[PDB]
Amino acid sequence: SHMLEDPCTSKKVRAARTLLAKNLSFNITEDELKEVFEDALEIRLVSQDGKSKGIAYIEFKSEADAEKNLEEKQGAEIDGRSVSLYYTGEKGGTRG
Repeated sequence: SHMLEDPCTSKKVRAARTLLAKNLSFNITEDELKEVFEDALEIRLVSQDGKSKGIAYIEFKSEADAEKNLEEKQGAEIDGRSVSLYYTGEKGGTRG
């Protein structure tokens, strides 16, 4: 419990190396997201209550990875639409 410095439970620190991909398409998929980032641990998908909406989660190995990729690409113009990058280490907010 002593640790050196991390009185936040390391809960909101994991989302720092992860970001949400948006503006995707009904054709793109984790593959295109994994092919666009090619620098994260893995990407997740996200649609409506039950219908592809074009959203996907993305967790990199570190904030610099999710950030360098989210910025180095940001959109990457794919499926006729650039995949939007929505971080989640200090921006999103959903009391849950």
